[PDB]
Amino acid sequence: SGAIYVGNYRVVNRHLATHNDWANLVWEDSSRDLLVSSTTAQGCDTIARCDCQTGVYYCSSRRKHYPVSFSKPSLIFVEASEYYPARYQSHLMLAVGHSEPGDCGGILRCQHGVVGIVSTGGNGLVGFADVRDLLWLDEE
Ligand SMILES: NC(=O)[C@H]1CCCN(C(=O)C2(c3ccoc3)CCC2)C1
Ligand SMILES: [Zn+2]
Repeated sequence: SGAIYVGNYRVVNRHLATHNDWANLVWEDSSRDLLVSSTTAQGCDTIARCDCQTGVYYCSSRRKHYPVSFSKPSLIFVEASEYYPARYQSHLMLAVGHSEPGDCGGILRCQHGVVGIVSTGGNGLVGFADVRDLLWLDEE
């Protein structure tokens, strides 16, 4: 579990969004596993605006932050799960690391701020849904 809190926005994994998130919806994209809902109070996370490919992520199943190298956001095939059929997930970045059911939502950060959140796992890999292209998160 986990979310990004920037301005009056809450960014979560679309497959983990609560009934309250859907009742206060701003934007969602199934192909990216992302959902953004509105908030009353202002958040303090800063979104990275960069092309960094090294950062640190939080892994809840190990209670540990890991430094990782990660690939550029791409269209990657993700196996069928209880949340989605087998499909290409877009804006996804992979790293060699630990990720198991329960780790989605963990923040990936670089020197510039928040890069994205854990969205995939298994096979000794971790996938992160990129949020650096969502420039609108910084305004309105
Ligand atoms: N974005 C998606 O389509 C994911 C939805 C949740 C499940 N997904 C995973 O990759 C798995 C996982 C491992 C660790 O966290 C999650 C489930 C076994 C691998 C796929
Ligand atoms: Zn960066």
